[PDB]
Amino acid sequence: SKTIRSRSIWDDAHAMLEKAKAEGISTVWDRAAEQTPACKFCELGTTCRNCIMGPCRIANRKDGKMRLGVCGADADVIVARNFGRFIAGGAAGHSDHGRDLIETLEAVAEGKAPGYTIRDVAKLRRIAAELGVADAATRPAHDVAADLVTICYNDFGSRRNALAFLARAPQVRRDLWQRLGMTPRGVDREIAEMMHRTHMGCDNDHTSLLVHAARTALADGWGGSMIGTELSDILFGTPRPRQSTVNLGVLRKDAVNILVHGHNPVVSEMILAATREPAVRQAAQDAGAADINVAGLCCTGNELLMRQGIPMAGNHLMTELAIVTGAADAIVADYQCIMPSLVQIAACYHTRFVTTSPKGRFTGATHVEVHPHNAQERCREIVMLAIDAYTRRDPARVDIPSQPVSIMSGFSNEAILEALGGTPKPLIDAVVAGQIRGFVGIVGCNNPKIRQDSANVTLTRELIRRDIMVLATGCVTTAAGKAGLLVPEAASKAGEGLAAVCRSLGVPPVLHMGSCVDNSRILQLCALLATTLGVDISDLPVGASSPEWYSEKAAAIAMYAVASGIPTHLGLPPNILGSENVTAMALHGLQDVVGAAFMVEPDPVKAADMLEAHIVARRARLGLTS
Amino acid sequence: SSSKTIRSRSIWDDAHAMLEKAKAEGISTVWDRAAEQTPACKFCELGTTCRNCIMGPCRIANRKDGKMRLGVCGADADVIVARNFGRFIAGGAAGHSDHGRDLIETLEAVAEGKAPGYTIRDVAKLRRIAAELGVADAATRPAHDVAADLVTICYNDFGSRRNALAFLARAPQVRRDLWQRLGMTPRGVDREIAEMMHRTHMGCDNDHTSLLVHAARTALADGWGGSMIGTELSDILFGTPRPRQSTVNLGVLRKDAVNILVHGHNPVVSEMILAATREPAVRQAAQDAGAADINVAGLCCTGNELLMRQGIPMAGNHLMTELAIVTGAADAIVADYQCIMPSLVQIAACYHTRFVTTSPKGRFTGATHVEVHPHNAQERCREIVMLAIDAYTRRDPARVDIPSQPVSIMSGFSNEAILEALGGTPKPLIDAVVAGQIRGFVGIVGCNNPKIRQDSANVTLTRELIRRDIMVLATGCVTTAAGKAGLLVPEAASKAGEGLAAVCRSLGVPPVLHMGSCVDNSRILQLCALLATTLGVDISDLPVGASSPEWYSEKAAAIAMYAVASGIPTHLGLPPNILGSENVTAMALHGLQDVVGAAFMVEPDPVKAADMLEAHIVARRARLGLTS
Ligand code: SF4
Ligand code: SF4
Ligand code: FES
Ligand SMILES: [Cl-]
Ligand SMILES: [Cl-]
Ligand SMILES: [Mg+2]
Ligand SMILES: [Mg+2]
Ligand SMILES: [Mg+2]
Ligand SMILES: [Mg+2]
Repeated sequence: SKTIRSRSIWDDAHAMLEKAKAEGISTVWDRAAEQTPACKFCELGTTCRNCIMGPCRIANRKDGKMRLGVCGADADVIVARNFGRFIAGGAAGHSDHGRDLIETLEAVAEGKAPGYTIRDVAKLRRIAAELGVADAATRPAHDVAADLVTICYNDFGSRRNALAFLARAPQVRRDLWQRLGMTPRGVDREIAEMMHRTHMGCDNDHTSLLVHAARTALADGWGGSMIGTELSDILFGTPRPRQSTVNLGVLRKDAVNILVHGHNPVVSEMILAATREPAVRQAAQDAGAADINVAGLCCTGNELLMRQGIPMAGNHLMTELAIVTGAADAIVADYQCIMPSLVQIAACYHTRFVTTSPKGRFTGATHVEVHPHNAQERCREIVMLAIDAYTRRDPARVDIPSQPVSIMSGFSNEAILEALGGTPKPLIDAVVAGQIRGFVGIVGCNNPKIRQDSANVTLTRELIRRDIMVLATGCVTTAAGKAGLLVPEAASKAGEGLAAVCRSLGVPPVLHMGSCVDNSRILQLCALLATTLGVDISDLPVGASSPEWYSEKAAAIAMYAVASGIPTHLGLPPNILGSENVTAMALHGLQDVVGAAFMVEPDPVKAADMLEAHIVARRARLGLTS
Repeated sequence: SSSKTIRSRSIWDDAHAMLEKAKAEGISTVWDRAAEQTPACKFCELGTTCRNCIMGPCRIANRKDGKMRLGVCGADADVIVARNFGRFIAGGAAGHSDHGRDLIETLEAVAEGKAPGYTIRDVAKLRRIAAELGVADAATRPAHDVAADLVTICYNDFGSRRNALAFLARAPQVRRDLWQRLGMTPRGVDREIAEMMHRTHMGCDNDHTSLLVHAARTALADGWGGSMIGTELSDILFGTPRPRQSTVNLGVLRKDAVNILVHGHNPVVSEMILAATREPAVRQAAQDAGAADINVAGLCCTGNELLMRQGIPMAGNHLMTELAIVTGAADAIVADYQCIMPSLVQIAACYHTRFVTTSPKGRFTGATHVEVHPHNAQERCREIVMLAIDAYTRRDPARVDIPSQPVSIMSGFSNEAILEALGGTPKPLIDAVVAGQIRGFVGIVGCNNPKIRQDSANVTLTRELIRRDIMVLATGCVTTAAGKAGLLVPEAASKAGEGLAAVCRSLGVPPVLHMGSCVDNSRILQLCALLATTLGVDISDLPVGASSPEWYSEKAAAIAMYAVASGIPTHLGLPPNILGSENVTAMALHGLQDVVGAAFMVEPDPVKAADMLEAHIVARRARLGLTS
């Protein structure tokens, strides 16, 4: 099928799309076609529903009519408020994630979280000391955890002048944020202030709205997400390099297949632990399975990969196709980026669709709510549901289409520094010498507007060919992994300088750094490099790219990268092109404010050209002559 | 007016006169733009459109081929509409949240000695509120120590560690128990807003019932959190309202004075503007410029506040705001945030009027920004008044048309003022309800909306209710409506039924009690909670109602939602953008009755709205066993 071929570059996606068509199962691609053409006002951002004097639409008419909303707001204000609420939704997605990790560490510190513990005590004491906990090196671990919990919760309060982890940013960058009124103060506060500013008759200046959009996103990258990453390492272990596999072939016909979907390792890590209990394994054996096979989807899959080496079944647009294999006995979901279509596709099979979060409710799902105090009991119950579902699997409808592809994961900053000998100097020396021209974080989603992973893979291949090391997070992990680029042998696909450094270190030219929350690791790495060199992040040869993004979370990441000084490419435009002034600020004006700007470019080769050009300009401003 | 169009836009002569003047001068008004935006987009109107990711944007249609039944992610009309309504409520809750937060920061600055010109105006209320919320020895410790501890309690409600907001303890136990089992208990003022934005991200909360339950939780975090903190701390800093006389309508502007209109919500600004205008050297500068004096007049909620606490006359409500500039006598607008139409900047530029912004959150392209904070407000507000005096020297006398004589009103009915008028306890009020002299109470709290002839429904409903012996509690835009109708004075007892007239005359109060700004709808919650606790019943058992006949804003929807979720039947004149989902609509109008003991009503006929509100009151009186 030419239609099926154009929807993905991967054979496992093609096979399941053929199977879905034969069974009459509609997919995300089919509904994307139904929603094309899109509403032009919605696509341009020139529409507002923020009060019932409206709703309003804006046009650029020579007769002057419909230039303003009923309240008098123009296209610049309307577009900027819509973009601000878009970013606020993304920041909120990460904020609640981080909040749940604080709650879990608190429960551990109180001794009220059976099955949870502090699995990286050394990092707990290091992070606590970094953030000002007294005597963090020597006091009892649960006391230190309690004080760290208080620091993190206070960043979710309204009394700080700056978030705790913001101290990692170089002084020049913190001074810039302070002058601009961009310093993030509270993780929830900035989100709430964005919703206030975008109410009718509050903030009606597009520049002011975009500045607070930056502040809101910064409260994610340096707050909600960074707290989420660092406490996740403390509770579940700091990632270290390890081998795994990727694609739909990680599912096993002879096993109970449990797919974890969403973002919360507080659930997926306890699901994994339940599948390892002797009586649970025995129940699977008694049902006829060879054993129990946990496989990851989305960000929670990324995190199980980073910390446990659990193979990943696929990324965003693979999620429906994973069920169509007919071998998914249960989907265990928490929250964010979980398409509700999965509930209906699971209903075409035996698959149990289990929700676990009070925030991730799906009509028709089997809800087994998980909290730290009951997770060990509840996750055992969920695995037993999966084993029962396995007994009802129809063998005539099973088709697992591929052989899994080997990958290497686990490149936390701690792992990178260890591979470098303990200091960033060997990496800095390679950048100075020109063996590594720079670094690009490729961090985006999938989007039905783009042939799945075609841009993700092409950009990754282009950058490493040009001696630009790629840091991969989120959906891009599966893309690069299936492309064979997440292994040390992929140094053969890099340019001569990057290949030599990778082979000297024994690492791939593409480093898996985790989930979308773990883009905070990229912020930490940039801050460390800038601080070591005595410059701003906006002076580093770095970039970020989201070639196939779709979510509000992805836009929030892009915004906090830009606001932190990282040039950021998007494959597709946000819904802002109805305002030339807002668009010009995003693409150009922000350069003269925060030292970086957005780029929109659907050709991944041209995107590589633009990212390299920024890196070349940054190298020149550092005076590098190589 | 002789123009049928102009007559159709408002019931008031001062609005008619300025609409004629605006048209003659080529000034476009909110009504003109409302016509340009009619007809509206059908999907936006119905709520069946989604822009929450760029897999979309999506529209939900009812087609024969079954296409466009779902968004690209698979979400149906119920989820999309519920998420849109949830973000709508969160925007309104956030409007009040930041307001309340700024009052905490101001009280903190006073407690620290870092707010020149600000004091604790009501120390007795400070000690009472602090003791109520658990401050140790609030009755005896130094006032600034007590204030610092109250500040900490309020800030903790803007944190993430509480199981329930501090003021929620005012609600009856039966209501708190119900919220707890529903998962509706508000925990943190900012937290519920942030969680709503998380739930409405693609692929998070995809159950319309869950989404509406959290919308109720988010709104409750406003009414019992952001707004109630705002009200109580505003009383502490600026005084508890007491009954007093004032005036309303565009005739409160003075041709012979420097006219300064305060607009927005923040008394932290308006009280210091007023203080600056009373300084002898500032008054002398105005007189040296040719003015008799400086004349402060209120708009919107900050006008409501200055009326309640200082008796400052109010120039008008929402749809009067553009028309106030068209008088040609507005020498300055001093704005802070919320419900300030950006059209006012352009209309001000048609005149001499200075448009001054004061909040880092309320930025308007082209405005004169003079940012106000507690530490500099005394100095900055003086600078702002001097800007107004300078603007006055540039006023064109030939373009001045102040069209009416002001109407006398009575304001200041805080709960403290009501209880004092009753002799100290609610018992005489309860006795009048039991005796059937007052059948019940309705808060009329809404906005204006160009979809409805200005104040036609506000005034008709108010008249209908008091005629039926239902006392009206008026806040927000309705204050100006009831005031211009002559209903905010004790003599208006003649317009009420026999029972309400007798009670009003025995107390010397109007049949319509002005209880303040939109933040002060928290006073109505406190009153309902007090009556329910005193009677030993739920708020859902009281003969009460709420009504927003001409609403427009997200803030107004959040107020309506927290009224419903607290057990108060709530009427809206116009539907929220939800009718594209029958299930969400049915939940709002009917299903919530069997969840929280109250529901929304949508009814554009104010007489029929009166019938529906009365029928609820009749049923609650029956459930209380009243036979009168
Ligand atoms: S806020 Fe202004 S532009 Fe938006 S819907 Fe309301 S009147 Fe229209
Ligand atoms: S969240 Fe779902 S319904 Fe909304 S725009 Fe995205 S794909 Fe469409
Ligand atoms: S659907 Fe209403 S403007 Fe796009
Ligand atoms: Cl004292
Ligand atoms: Cl509590
Ligand atoms: Mg706990
Ligand atoms: Mg500022
Ligand atoms: Mg302060
Ligand atoms: Mg619950």
